[PDB]
Amino acid sequence: NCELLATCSALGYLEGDTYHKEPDCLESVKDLIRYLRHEDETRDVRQQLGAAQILQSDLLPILTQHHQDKPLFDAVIRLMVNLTQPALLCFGNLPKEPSFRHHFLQVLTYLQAYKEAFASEKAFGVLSETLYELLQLGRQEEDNLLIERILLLVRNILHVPADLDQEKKIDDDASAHDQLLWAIHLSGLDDLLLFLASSSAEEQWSLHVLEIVSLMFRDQNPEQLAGVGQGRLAQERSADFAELEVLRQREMAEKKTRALQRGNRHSRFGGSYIVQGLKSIGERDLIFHKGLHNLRNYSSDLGKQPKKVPKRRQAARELSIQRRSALNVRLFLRDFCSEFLENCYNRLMGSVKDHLLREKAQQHDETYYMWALAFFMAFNRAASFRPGLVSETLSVRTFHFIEQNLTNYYEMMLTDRKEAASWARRMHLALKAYQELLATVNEMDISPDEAVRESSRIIKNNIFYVMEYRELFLALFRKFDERCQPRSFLRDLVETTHLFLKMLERFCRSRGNLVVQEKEFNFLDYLKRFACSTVVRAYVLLLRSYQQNSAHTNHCIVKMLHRLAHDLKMEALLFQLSVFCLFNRLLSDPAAGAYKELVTFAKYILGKFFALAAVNQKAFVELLFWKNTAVVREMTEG
Amino acid sequence: KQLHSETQRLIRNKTIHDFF
Amino acid sequence: KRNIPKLDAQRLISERGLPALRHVFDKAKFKGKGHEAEDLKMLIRHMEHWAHRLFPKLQFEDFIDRVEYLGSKKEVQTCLKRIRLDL
DNA sequence: ACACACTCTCCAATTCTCTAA
Repeated sequence: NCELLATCSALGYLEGDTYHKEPDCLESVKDLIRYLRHEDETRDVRQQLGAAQILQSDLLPILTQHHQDKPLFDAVIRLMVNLTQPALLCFGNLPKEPSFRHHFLQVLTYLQAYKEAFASEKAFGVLSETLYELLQLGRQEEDNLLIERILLLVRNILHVPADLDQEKKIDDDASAHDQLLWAIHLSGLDDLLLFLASSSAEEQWSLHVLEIVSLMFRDQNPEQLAGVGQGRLAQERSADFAELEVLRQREMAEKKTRALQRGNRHSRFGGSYIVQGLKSIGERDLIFHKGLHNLRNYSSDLGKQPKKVPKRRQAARELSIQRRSALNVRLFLRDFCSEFLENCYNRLMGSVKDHLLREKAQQHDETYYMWALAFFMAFNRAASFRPGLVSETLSVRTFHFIEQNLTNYYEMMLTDRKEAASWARRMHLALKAYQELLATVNEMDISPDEAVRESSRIIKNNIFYVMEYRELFLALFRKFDERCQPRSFLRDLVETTHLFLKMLERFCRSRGNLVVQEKEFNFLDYLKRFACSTVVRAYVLLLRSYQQNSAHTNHCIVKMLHRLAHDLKMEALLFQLSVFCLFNRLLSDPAAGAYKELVTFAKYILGKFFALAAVNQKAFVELLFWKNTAVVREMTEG
Repeated sequence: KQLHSETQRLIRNKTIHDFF
Repeated sequence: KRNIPKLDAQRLISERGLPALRHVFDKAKFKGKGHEAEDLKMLIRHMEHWAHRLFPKLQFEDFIDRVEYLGSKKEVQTCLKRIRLDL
């Protein structure tokens, strides 16, 4: 430790607010590079430099005050570009070994400190001025390299994640990412991103600008971002008072129910009762030791602890939570997003698609391209501008491209067991983008223009005639798994299914019959494929969280369930004890008034069950087990 | 078969000085 | 030593399982139209009672998961063919 | 003689893999 801490001091010293470099500072930073060139795989030199806080202590003063020496400026920039490179790229993965895990965490800690240190607007200002000078040349390879490393420096600074677990800030407060983003605006560096994105000859930089822009907007979804306006202050104030009111009210109500359930006399007042005629697990009647009031809602299991699960038996879970940034940041982001869509989207997408098609040996990350089209199409649609603003993406090639990518991800998720989690994440991203394409063609039907309506019919015609889009949903439902994907994937999949069936039904109405890739089609025959009992199990799992599901989610799932049960007459497939337990809890909750469709559907299907049970007593056995299609149909025959 | 299939098949600048 | 009890297929097809189930409901009564909620409460009450006969260790939801898994085995189908129709 | 804290072991439950119904 002491060796580096002693030698690194050579760069200079600070006098009040004036920084004085040493006369061999350049040779000194060259020695720091020589240290890094012979660093250990644990990244020990980087941890030592971080402990010595060289970047915060000397490099920021050198860049702010001594940048007139362009060779020294170049040396400092490249040094900190190597130092700031994200930990996942340095180690190659999050390490399995505890020693390397500790080193990774420590390196990432120093990177977090560097990100906080970089928040000074003066650095971005100098960087933007330098970059503004470089682009005026219409240059040497070293000039291009300086542009490259400037872009990569801000990329690396943005890339290292914020520790929301450390910050624990309330909504509308600024995180480290938020403050740094605001500093980008305050420096004017954003204007250069829009120049680079809009200028045609800068296509080589546009691929980097895509990563920069997509890194900035991560915390804000485009729909709520499009929602913002100057009156939001009073809106949030009044709404928060209302939210606090209902929260307090709910706790009061629940308390009183518990208070009435408990007896009034103290916990040692005693007593004992025999439930005459109710036999035990043993040969004789049950003896009950608890208070008299408890028998009003008795179930024998109330005394039991839950079953202890094995470690490897646990399902997947979310590592993320919804947020909103400070109103200043929200307004700035909305302006930037509007200006990017206005000036840059189609040109940048054409450039990025060109690079992804041409430059396959370079292994560029396609997920950013899909993220950007998924984000900006949603923003454009939320603002309901003319479809011309997103013209480039409105073509069949996008559907085929994302289908082959999504099916590749699906096949890899199945085959490449060692990376199935990441393949599932990639597949989920692709599904999200595809849902936006469907929403876009649906929206232009309700436009006033016949030309775009005809274009919509052309796209939808190809999508429904070809096999892949109508087969894909069944392929995903067939291989959904609790370890493989969290429930968010299932929500997206079933909602996309409802939208696909809606547009399919509307398209089938155009002619006496639809012919498809070759066979005469039948909508009811296609829906019969979803009568697989595994699909119903997934639907029931999604239904357990109906109070936490969105209103749109609940509408979509209940609509599809009623259609499948009623019109296909497959009703007996829903006669299940797990479902009946959920129905019992549903009808017991006093909040049932909010869920009229669900309770009426539940009472309807239970009516069918009790009507059958009155005739046939075997239903009480069938209720324990899942049905094959033949059994579902045979139960009505008896 | 043939007629529906046939008819359904047949359907198918600014400088950097300006910004900054 | 270590004679841990657990609910397997042979226990599930024993008398306290499906046979007892077949006979528990023939004494019950149900009210039907406009009373489906109460009938469901009665049904679940008897079902929790029956399940506690078969294996008094698990919670009711955990027990249902075990039965849902264990229903796959051919051994219970050999008994199901008797419970359905007659022995 | 009768309670905590700690260390350690062996039995068999859960999953991978190959096979037949």
